[PDB]
Amino acid sequence: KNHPMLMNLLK
Amino acid sequence: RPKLSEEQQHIIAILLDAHHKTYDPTYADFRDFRPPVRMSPLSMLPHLADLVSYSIQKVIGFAKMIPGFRDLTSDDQIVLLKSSAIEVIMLRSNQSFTMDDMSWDCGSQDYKYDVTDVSKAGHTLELIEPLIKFQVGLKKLNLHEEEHVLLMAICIVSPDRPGVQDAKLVEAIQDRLSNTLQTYIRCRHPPPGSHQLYAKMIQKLADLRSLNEEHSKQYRSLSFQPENSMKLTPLVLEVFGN
Ligand SMILES: C=C1[C@H](O)CC(=C/C=C2\CCC[C@]3(C)[C@@H]([C@@H](C)/C=C/C[C@@H](O)[C@]45C[C@H]6C[C@H](C[C@H](C6)C4)C5)CC[C@@H]23)C[C@H]1O
Repeated sequence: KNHPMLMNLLK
Repeated sequence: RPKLSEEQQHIIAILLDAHHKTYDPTYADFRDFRPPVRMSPLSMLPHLADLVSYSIQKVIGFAKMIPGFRDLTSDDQIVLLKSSAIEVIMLRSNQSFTMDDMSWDCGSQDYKYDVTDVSKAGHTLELIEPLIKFQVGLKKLNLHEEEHVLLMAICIVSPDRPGVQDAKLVEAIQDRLSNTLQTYIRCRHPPPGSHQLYAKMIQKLADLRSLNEEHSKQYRSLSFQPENSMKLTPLVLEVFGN
């Protein structure tokens, strides 16, 4: 579903 | 005979530190949230949107430090976090919850939240009643911090979450945490507090699923109104649904 902010916080 | 291995002791140390790094007991950052309004057509929505959004950030930070979590694919980390976020917020909030007045007390009248405040964020008794029931039952377990952080980690790394790809890997990680918790209780939790404790803790995971389900239903209804959605944070919209 694409999660830019979640993805960025997980990096 | 029950014995916490060096590895299990290490897991516990890591999770305690992870929690300490992501849960500030002074609640200093709460002063930066949009102000709570208690007069009210959803007057607490802005403040609690911010409290939830902040808490999601902290849960993500805690999750990243769970031994094994980083081994998961990005897709699985995302699925586990989106599904567990509200449950871990419910769990971690037990630290501020007090049975004195059945509220979440974050250090001042301004940041003390009761059932009416949560109602003023849009939620109904369908969710709020069992949520208080949950907070009370959890508080009464009188968990060691060790058990509290283990339960949060076990909650996050759940194999059966919808959309999980590598269920086996997720299960392997959770099992290591579960066995650590079970061994910790046997070795380190004195009776009678330890009585049925692991079983009672795992039952709380079941309670959280039901609360999660109802929260999701009510979030969908609340977020359906664009005039509510305009007041949400982008992170909340992304994690809970846009
Ligand atoms: C740092 C911490 C912890 O992290 C947590 C702390 C307190 C925790 C509390 C007290 C307040 C309500 C909480 C978050 C409940 C939850 C089910 C409701 C969420 C609202 C939420 O669903 C909302 C509804 C609509 C408006 C807005 C924007 C969106 C639409 C989403 C909020 C469960 C735990 C409860 C304080 C401290 O201990």
